[PDB]
Amino acid sequence: DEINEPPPNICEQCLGDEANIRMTKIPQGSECKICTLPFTLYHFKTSKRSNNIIKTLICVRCATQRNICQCCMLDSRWHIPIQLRDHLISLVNEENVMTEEAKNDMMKRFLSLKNVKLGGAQITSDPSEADNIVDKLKNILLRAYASVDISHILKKLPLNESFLKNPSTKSFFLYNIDASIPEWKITDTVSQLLGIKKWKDGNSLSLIVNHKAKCGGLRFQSSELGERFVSKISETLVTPKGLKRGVLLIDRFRIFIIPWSSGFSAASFGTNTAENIKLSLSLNKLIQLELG
Amino acid sequence: YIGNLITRQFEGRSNEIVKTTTKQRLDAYYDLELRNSVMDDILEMMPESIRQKKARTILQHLSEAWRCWKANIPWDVPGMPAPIKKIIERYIKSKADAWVSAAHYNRERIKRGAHVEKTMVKKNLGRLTRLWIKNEQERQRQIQK
Amino acid sequence: TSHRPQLEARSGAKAAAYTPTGIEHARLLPGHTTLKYRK
Amino acid sequence: VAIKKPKKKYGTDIDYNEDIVYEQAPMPGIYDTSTEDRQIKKKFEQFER
RNA sequence: ACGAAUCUCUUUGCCUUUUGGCUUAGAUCAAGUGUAGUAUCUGUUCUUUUCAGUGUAACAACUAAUGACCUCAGAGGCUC
Ligand SMILES: [Zn+2]
Ligand SMILES: [Zn+2]
Repeated sequence: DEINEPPPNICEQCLGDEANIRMTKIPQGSECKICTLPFTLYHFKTSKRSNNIIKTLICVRCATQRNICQCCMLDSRWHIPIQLRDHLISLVNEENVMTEEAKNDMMKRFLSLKNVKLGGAQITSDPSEADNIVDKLKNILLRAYASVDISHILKKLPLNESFLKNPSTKSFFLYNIDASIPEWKITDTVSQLLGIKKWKDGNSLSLIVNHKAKCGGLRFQSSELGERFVSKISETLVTPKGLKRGVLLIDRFRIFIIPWSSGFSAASFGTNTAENIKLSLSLNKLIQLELG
Repeated sequence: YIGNLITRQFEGRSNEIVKTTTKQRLDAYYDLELRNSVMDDILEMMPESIRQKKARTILQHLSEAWRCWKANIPWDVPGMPAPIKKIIERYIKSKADAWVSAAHYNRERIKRGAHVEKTMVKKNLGRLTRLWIKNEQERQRQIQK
Repeated sequence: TSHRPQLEARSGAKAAAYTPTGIEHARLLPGHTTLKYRK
Repeated sequence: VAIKKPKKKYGTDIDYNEDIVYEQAPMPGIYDTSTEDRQIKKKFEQFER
């Protein structure tokens, strides 16, 4: 029906805070992002003096089948993305719900003209069928390489020196880094410790972490920061031979440090992926030798 | 003229092109309507259990019998059901009237000399010589009887 | 083969779901624009 | 090296392998085909395994 | 001459890979002698190439790159 068409589905947070919004209707505007088929393009601005036009990117049929708005394509209730919506319902019904989309232009147009709901769009747009699953979300919250010749590399890693105040170095050697714990999280924890925040402007610290070798190093400019990095770390572990090592403390993780006393560079950790895995396998013993 | 050209550039040709009947495709379209009408009437006669295979073979007898009428050969199929043979003979005589009256109408055009196609002269030449020998064979049988 | 009869005709169900073009034909121009009503 | 696909001869040409091209779902009936679909998905993943 | 089920077999039924348009059958049904064009092979000609300047003596450059160590935030110095 070209003379009887639904009103558009737009979020409240796309429309924003103001009361009256002048919206422009173009009866066959752009074509839909999803079904590649033309529709009534609505576009508007939040305020009069704004500088960003907010367009409706998809048609109302693709917006109804997913239960999303046309502008930001987030869900109409819960205001979350579709990939996260179908994952949260998957933990409640214990089965995979998923809206699947055709890669084929004759099967993008076919899938839009049917009057079904897709994915979590049966659960959402029914308020009774959505609130009880939020209650079922609440009970979930009540639960709350032996052949490698690695010996050329381990001479350059320190592994035998202590974390004292007295050496004045720029570089350090961070080992026991998990395959999680992203490179930004270690620079933010050090910069929170020194108060040298927005460090990327002045380039106060430079950090290299491999994530295969489970090891890394962080370089400082201006060596007087090195005594600030030593003195602001209180907790240390002493190996039962000696040779105390400081612990950086990312949440639930422990990262050991030794002053390198030279610049490690890239490729100190490894020059091949198969080669770097054995250095993590080399270290895992020394961590167990350091602790136990 | 250009407004159709430019929209064909921007939008492309419509996929719903429906060809009108014309002098060149009249004889083909006359056959499509004729096979459909014979197909419908025979399929009602059939008590049950007739598919796309049995409807495909019966439309042969129609094509064969039209050749036999053009040949003036009498068309008899042994074992042919008499209702269906009654149907097929009817539509041939329907087609025979259009075949004969178009042959008369075009001779009146050619004698006037008013715009007959070069192919249409040869076709009308071939239609008459069927009719003249068919009239000859009728006259031979009336003398014999 | 390649020269066949028809098993079914081209249906108008297929052309109804297409998008139109709006090309302007010569015979669809406005003509006889007033209807005549009987007494 | 992966197998090359046959190229699109026209614009809306269809890769039949990528998707169910005209999926007409079975009409919803009253007999609750829930556990049967699990046994298919287990058997279909077992077959491709 | 009737067994409760398997295999092998005959006959009815079912026909299963079991003739998918039209018109003027859609239209027509091959050289004895005397000379040319195209392709390939064979032969001939032309075109597509550059540097060297013997021997002896003296002087200069080359056989920049690689490996290792150190400083600075890749370069600089040293040795092989
Ligand atoms: Zn759409
Ligand atoms: Zn939105």
